[PDB]
Amino acid sequence: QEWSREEEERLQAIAAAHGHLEWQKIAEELGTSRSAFQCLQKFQQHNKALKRKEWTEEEDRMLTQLVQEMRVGSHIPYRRIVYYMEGRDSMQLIYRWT
DNA sequence: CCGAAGCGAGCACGGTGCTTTCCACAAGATATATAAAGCCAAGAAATCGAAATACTTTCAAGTTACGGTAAGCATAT
Repeated sequence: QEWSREEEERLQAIAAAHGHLEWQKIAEELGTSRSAFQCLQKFQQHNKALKRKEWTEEEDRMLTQLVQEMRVGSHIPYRRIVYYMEGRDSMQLIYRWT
């Protein structure tokens, strides 16, 4: 069975109280009868730390270097930017050249 | 007719511990025939497994309609 949007709060609370070291004990103390890998995916999907914030200037240098080094025609491989630049997903990163 | 010289020679060398070509004619070989019985054995007909050239669905990617605050400039008091 899927979640009911009521266990992620206690999950992140226990993860912050323990230090995000061992997710197995966290899942066992949470009492969901599910594997740690099955709940960690939804935890990271509901987490906000995976995203980014207002754009700086020093990262523009790296983006321009990566473009001038591995861009082809009118297509830009933003997946390479996701691989190199941490924090940027594939959805909202394309705006960096839109 | 004896004499010299080769010359071939029996004689010794210790104790022990077979193939094929024909007359012999007396058997063999090949010949049906039931007849029950299961199996082996090659030629078709039916059946099923592997899969490739196709269809559904999943999944990555960018471009899409729709804001979230924030900053430079006009004009009233």
